[PDB]
Amino acid sequence: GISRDSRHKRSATGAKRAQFRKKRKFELGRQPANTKIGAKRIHSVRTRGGNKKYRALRIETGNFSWASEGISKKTRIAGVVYHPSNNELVRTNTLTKAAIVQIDATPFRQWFEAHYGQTLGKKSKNAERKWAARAASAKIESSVESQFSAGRLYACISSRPGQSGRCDGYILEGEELAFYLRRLTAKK
Amino acid sequence: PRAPRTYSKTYSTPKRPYESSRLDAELKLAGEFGLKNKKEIYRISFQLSKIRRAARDLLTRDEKDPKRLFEGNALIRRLVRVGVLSEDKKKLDYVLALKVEDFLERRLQTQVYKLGLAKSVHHA
Amino acid sequence: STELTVQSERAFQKQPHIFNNPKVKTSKRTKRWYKNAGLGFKTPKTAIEGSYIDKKCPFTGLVSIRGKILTGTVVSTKMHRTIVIRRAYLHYIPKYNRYEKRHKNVPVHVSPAFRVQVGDIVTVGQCRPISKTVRFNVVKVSAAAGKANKQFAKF
Amino acid sequence: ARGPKKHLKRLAAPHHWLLDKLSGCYAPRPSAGPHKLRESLPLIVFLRNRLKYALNGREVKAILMQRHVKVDGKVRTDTTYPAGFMDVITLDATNENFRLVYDVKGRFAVHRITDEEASYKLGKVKKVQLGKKGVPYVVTHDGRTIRYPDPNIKVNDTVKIDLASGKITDFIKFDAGKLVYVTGGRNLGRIGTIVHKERHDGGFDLVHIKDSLDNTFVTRLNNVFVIGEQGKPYISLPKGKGIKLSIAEERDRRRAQQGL
RNA sequence: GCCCGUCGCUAGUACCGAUUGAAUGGCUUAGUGAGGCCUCAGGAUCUGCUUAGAGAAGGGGGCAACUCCAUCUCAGAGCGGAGAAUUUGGACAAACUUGGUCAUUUAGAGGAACUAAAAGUCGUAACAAGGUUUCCGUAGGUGAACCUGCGGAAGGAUCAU
RNA sequence: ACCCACUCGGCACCUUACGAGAAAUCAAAGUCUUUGGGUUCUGGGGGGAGUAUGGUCGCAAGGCUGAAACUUAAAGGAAUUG
RNA sequence: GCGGUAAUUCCAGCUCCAAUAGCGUAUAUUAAAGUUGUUGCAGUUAAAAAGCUCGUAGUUGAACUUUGGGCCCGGUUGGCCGGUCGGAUUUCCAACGGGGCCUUUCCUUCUGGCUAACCUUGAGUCCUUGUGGCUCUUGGCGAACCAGGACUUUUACUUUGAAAAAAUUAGAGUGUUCAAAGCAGGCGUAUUGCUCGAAUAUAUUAGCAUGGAAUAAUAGAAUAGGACG
RNA sequence: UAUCUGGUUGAUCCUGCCAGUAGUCAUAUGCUUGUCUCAAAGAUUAAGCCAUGCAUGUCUAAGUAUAAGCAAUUUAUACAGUGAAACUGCGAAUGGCUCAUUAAAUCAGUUAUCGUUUAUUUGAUAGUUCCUUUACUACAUGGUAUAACUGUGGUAAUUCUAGAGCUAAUACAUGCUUAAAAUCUCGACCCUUUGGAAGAGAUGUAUUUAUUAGAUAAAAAAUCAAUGUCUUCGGACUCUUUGAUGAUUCAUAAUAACUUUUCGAAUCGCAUGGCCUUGUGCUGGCGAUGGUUCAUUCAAAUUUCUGCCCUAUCAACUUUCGAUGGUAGGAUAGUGGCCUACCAUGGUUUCAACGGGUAACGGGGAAUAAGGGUUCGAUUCCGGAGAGGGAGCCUGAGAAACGGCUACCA
RNA sequence: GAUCCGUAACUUCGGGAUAAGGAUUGGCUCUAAGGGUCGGGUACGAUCAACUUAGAACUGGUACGGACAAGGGGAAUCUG
Ligand SMILES: [Mg+2]
Ligand SMILES: [Mg+2]
Ligand SMILES: [Mg+2]
Ligand SMILES: [Mg+2]
Ligand SMILES: [Mg+2]
Ligand SMILES: [Mg+2]
Ligand SMILES: [Mg+2]
Ligand SMILES: [Mg+2]
Ligand SMILES: [Mg+2]
Ligand SMILES: [Mg+2]
Ligand SMILES: [Mg+2]
Ligand SMILES: [Mg+2]
Ligand SMILES: [Mg+2]
Ligand SMILES: [Mg+2]
Ligand SMILES: [Mg+2]
Ligand SMILES: [Mg+2]
Ligand SMILES: [Mg+2]
Ligand SMILES: [Mg+2]
Ligand SMILES: [Mg+2]
Ligand SMILES: [Mg+2]
Ligand SMILES: [Mg+2]
Ligand SMILES: [Mg+2]
Ligand SMILES: [Mg+2]
Ligand SMILES: [Mg+2]
Ligand SMILES: [Mg+2]
Ligand SMILES: [Mg+2]
Ligand SMILES: [Mg+2]
Ligand SMILES: [Mg+2]
Ligand SMILES: [Mg+2]
Ligand SMILES: [Mg+2]
Ligand SMILES: [Mg+2]
Ligand SMILES: [Mg+2]
Ligand SMILES: [Mg+2]
Ligand SMILES: [Mg+2]
Ligand SMILES: [Mg+2]
Ligand SMILES: [Mg+2]
Ligand SMILES: [Mg+2]
Ligand SMILES: [Mg+2]
Ligand SMILES: [Mg+2]
Ligand SMILES: [Mg+2]
Ligand SMILES: [Mg+2]
Ligand SMILES: [Mg+2]
Ligand SMILES: [Mg+2]
Ligand SMILES: [Mg+2]
Ligand SMILES: [Mg+2]
Ligand SMILES: [Mg+2]
Ligand SMILES: [Mg+2]
Ligand SMILES: [Mg+2]
Ligand SMILES: [Mg+2]
Repeated sequence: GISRDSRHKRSATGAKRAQFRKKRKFELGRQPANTKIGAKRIHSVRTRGGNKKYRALRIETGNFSWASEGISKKTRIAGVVYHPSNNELVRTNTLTKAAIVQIDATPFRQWFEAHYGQTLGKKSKNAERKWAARAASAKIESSVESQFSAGRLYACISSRPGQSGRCDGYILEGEELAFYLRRLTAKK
Repeated sequence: PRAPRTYSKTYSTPKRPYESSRLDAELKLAGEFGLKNKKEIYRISFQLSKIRRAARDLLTRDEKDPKRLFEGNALIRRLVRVGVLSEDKKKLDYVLALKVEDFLERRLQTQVYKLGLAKSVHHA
Repeated sequence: STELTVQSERAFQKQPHIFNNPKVKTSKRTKRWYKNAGLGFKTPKTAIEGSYIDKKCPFTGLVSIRGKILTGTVVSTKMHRTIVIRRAYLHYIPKYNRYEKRHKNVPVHVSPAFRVQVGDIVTVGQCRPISKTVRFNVVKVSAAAGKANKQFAKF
Repeated sequence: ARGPKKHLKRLAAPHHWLLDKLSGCYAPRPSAGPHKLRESLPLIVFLRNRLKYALNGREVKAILMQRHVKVDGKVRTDTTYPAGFMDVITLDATNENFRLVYDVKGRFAVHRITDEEASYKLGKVKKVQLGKKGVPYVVTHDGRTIRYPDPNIKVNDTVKIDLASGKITDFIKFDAGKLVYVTGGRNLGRIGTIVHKERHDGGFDLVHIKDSLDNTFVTRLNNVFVIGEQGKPYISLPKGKGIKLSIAEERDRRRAQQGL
């Protein structure tokens, strides 16, 4: 199988190293999940000492959390627009960590307009109190708010789908959002 | 897979193979105490040789050294016990000297004769 | 090494789990995290004052120093954010009852809280494996320039 | 080598067992348990080589299966069960009790104790942590884990234990001038009161020790076990009280009583 | 007296050498590529969930209306699971073919050394001013030792006008 | 220019030898079994042989580096008497 | 080196020698070998100083920087005594070591926690005419190391110690009938148990810990871009 | 336990080797051989090839018995004694053997995990599982589908097995449940304050992500946005809680969610007793096997410092097709060029790299005794590697296993 | 053909050499690097015009210097 040993691989002097012993099961590697979008398909893998790992292939939804807003929602994953490791991951809409995706915003909209009584873009007695006690801090942010019109939000994948079988992440904000916004248009 | 059974050889052999003086000196010792072997002389000389070595090394140490006092006295008290070492010279500068016959004289071979009971070393 | 550009990479560089809320307007624009390495090594000001990132930094980063602490003199600064040091020592050959000059080169990471040049004596301490070679991190500088400004022009 | 080693060759066996070279190939391999391999004393050694109660090993199984011997209050049917330092061995038949405790030579001594002393033990807390649901626990040298200990209890402090229940009835802090049993090194078995401790951040704290002949010596902290207050232990000490006479002194003593 | 070389006999060892010579061993290009594993498909059969019918059962509690849970049995329909042969693409990669490379060996007409070796043939080179002092370096020449030219050394046959 | 005395540094000779060496002899070849100031280089019985082989320098002649198998009880140095 | 006709070496007989349940031979290795030389070789003529000088790596490298004097404390041998029922400690003496002081004298350093020790003394005194002697709290020791902050020119060498498998080695104890071994065993009421053991040493380079500050390096303050506050 | 002797000459003193001499846990061979104890032994050459037999299996009162088995007695008409076969569980990764490869590898002493996995032993550890929450969910306990067996068969041939008919579980596959409390979100209403409220849902553990708490370097203040407890309604907040390490984003906890939802006992043996409202109600003794999380123990994997034999007739080597470092990912139990993508041009060397040789496994150690040394270690212990040669993999806690499988080569 | 890799004896050091021996090559769709010109007080902006070279996806009955075009190579002897 794939071997993770250093026993191949010339020494720092550049010297060629003879074969000592054989491939051991414990220095083993395995093949990439190369997980894609839609129609959930997950295969467990038996790892060292019992211990399942969940190799995802084809995930359609994940759990994405708005950091500044202190909430998390489950949304469809629309697509992959940016990846720092390799472009082919984006071309093929492959889900891995640090991938920049686009998700839903309809669940994130619903909660907001319910929580702040505001409605991004462009009656009950108790609710009125809450909304009034709130806002002043309903100000969101420019680059994040203008995205709801699209009905899609930029977010970064914080999980490892070929490992946990989860594709999870966080909405892009602030400086970090700025960074990927620039990258997006200055290549497009 | 067992612990090795340890062993050692009890004799040493003279380098100069033919030395007429040593040979004569050897035969007499045998002919006296009634030994069948030159090895029975060789053995004693080897035992004596290791004793003198221990003694030698102990002497190089400072007087009243803990190792020297302990081990030195033991050597002395062992030697005295069997009757090789005289009571008068107990301090191990004489164990450095000693000599072969002092050991030979203590063999049950000889004691049985020295006491009568035999009236020959060979009858012994 | 670094030398500005900060965000220069393809991936956005950030300290993990250190979060600055955009709703709340702060004056430093970035919340920075750092620790003290231990064993009485001063965590240099440039690490706290700095804008750099370096997840391999013993003061600002995700590694930890434990095990051997060694010193050596800097024989190369060429590779970015890592150096190579020579450690001399004399090896005893009993038969001749004398010694011979020997040396080893030890590759070690250097945070850009430090400005290192060749010739400086430097103190390093052991790491989890950082790279293929580097097993150590630079934790203090015992030299400075080795008298660089004393090389100056005519009187 | 593909997995756990299940055998122990003689001569690879810890020396303080005092087994003989010949008369066999292997030695009993201490089972997994409360104490580390190299520092334990399996029941088969104790019921045979120490107490001479059995001849065969096959008879040591015979004795055990009848639930005679019991360790720290429970029955312990394991032939190779790893009984360690501070443990309490009890024969209800013969009405005998035992606490495993070291020699001056660094060996486990045959040591008879009272009926009531056999109802408690001591252990050194090797760590104290915060467990799940916020419940703090301590762990002692024999592998006991005890929930809800005293907040003042810290690492290296010895602890007195009920044995009829898992509870701690008292504890002793690690301070200058506390009675100490040395477990480790070539000073193993000596008893010295703790002069002072060296710090050395980054590893292996040294601990300075003096018995009363007014003799001094040093071991690593890990090898120090606090047993009490000066002159007063919390358990009954074996004869010789860890004084370590010199080879001459022993020779003098042994030959001091020659009288028939 | 000693003694040098060519030339001749017997025996032995290593060398050079057409054969683009031979053998073993370790790596390896390029081409071909088994197998298990991962993966896109596949669906022998063999059932799950869901929807409706027809024939009986069991009652939440009523004089007629009203009505739940599990279980078996056949026309028919919506949305998933297992799963053999087979099969796509992959990493891993034995092995085969043809080459290259390194290491260790090795045959051979013939050529040309050395030794055993002391002697035999031809001469007399050295040792005596060895009968042309010897010897070094270089050069050319001669059956063979060796001769001769240029420049050295004395270890000369001269410590001396 | 020459004479006398001194003093540095020269090329050498004379007499001694405390000392050294197998001796011939040697103010170093001395201050070494009472064995250590610093440092460079070479040799390890005689032949085989400065040969074979590879590398390298050269126009060439050749230079530098440089083995082995096998053989053999001597080869050799200084001195004494013939 | 023997044997070519009286062979002290062959083939035997006789006799004799050496080792002896063992003794010969072949091959290797070690000692002899100061013929591999650190200890410890040799190089004029015996084997061996490069034709000559330059020269990097390597090895090596003059002298000088707290010495000298004063005071105190307590150790271990050995003497002359023995007080005592083989060993004992005081005072007299030397002798050889350890610690700490004051001499212009960093001991990293402040901020408290601590104090063991006297410049102390608050009383006096068991008792030899008294500085022989220690219990004893109210002005007045830092370092003895705790712990928090703030910082520290680098090495070599040496000391002591921790951490250290067993078997092997050296070696104590023990009469396996001796011995090579083994780790046993030794005492009784030998009718219902008593009991000593299973030591110690070596373990060297490196790493860790501690004492030393000679020897030998390293760094500093000269375009002052110095030092303290 | 600090020794020399023979051989160059006519004789002499040297130089110098050859020869002699002694030991070998050093092999072989020759001759000779009576007793006691002790007892190595197909390593060397061929990690060459193998006939035959044997070397791994395992049951307690306590998982599964309708043997058309035995035994019958002894209370047993569900079972109950003993017990083939088979299922289930566990072991077969230990042991034993060999020394081929291997030269910074292994190995040794010394380190590290704040860089991971760990069957087992030992000690701890679980009141939460259903559902728009009155006509209700099997809990006095839910589902089949199979071996052994019976019967019909195939093949020269094997520890080959096909078709048909049965039946078990601690196998397979499902699935109920239990106190109190508090904090959170919603909010029907009522009434305007300074605002408060009935009752509706959510909250075991594990998984994945984001956020937050986890103070301490010695002391005090003003103001904004929220919003906590106590009113003597201008206002105050007074005591306010802190674990470990040299060092952490540590242990631990809290918020919003996530999951083809981990675990939370449909199990077994002995005993059978209390207690009244007589329901075969409701309780209840000892200990077995399980079970998640943590600890412990047995381990494992990586890992720091320093240390190897001969060689220059090997001086430069390393990036072909990763060489040295950076960022991100992927993969792993996990660190790491372990792999990939992007970027850069690095890494080692006369203090000998790189290459070559080794009739090389490393070590504890062995032989030789003035000392310094020299030579040896296949081989009773430790570590490593292998199972004709390569590669690959299933099972599992643990194997890249060979008395396991698959393929190629021989 | 062309691009890339790789290339022995021997030598007058110029050669031998296209030595030998190998891989690749269509279509389509993208990415990157390579330039001109004008105003700047005594860092950049604005505009226009060119096929080259490398890298990456997709695609086909594995084809692609698709016709045309276009060296067989190696070891020796004699000989100039
Ligand atoms: Mg794949
Ligand atoms: Mg670089
Ligand atoms: Mg066991
Ligand atoms: Mg041919
Ligand atoms: Mg020759
Ligand atoms: Mg002549
Ligand atoms: Mg003549
Ligand atoms: Mg002449
Ligand atoms: Mg003279
Ligand atoms: Mg005769
Ligand atoms: Mg005769
Ligand atoms: Mg002999
Ligand atoms: Mg010396
Ligand atoms: Mg010599
Ligand atoms: Mg000459
Ligand atoms: Mg000469
Ligand atoms: Mg000269
Ligand atoms: Mg030269
Ligand atoms: Mg000097
Ligand atoms: Mg030491
Ligand atoms: Mg002669
Ligand atoms: Mg003669
Ligand atoms: Mg004559
Ligand atoms: Mg000889
Ligand atoms: Mg063999
Ligand atoms: Mg063997
Ligand atoms: Mg075989
Ligand atoms: Mg039955
Ligand atoms: Mg094994
Ligand atoms: Mg079924
Ligand atoms: Mg805290
Ligand atoms: Mg009842
Ligand atoms: Mg060179
Ligand atoms: Mg990287
Ligand atoms: Mg490069
Ligand atoms: Mg070399
Ligand atoms: Mg080998
Ligand atoms: Mg070995
Ligand atoms: Mg060896
Ligand atoms: Mg071998
Ligand atoms: Mg092969
Ligand atoms: Mg295998
Ligand atoms: Mg087999
Ligand atoms: Mg096996
Ligand atoms: Mg050609
Ligand atoms: Mg193409
Ligand atoms: Mg352009
Ligand atoms: Mg022709
Ligand atoms: Mg022509």
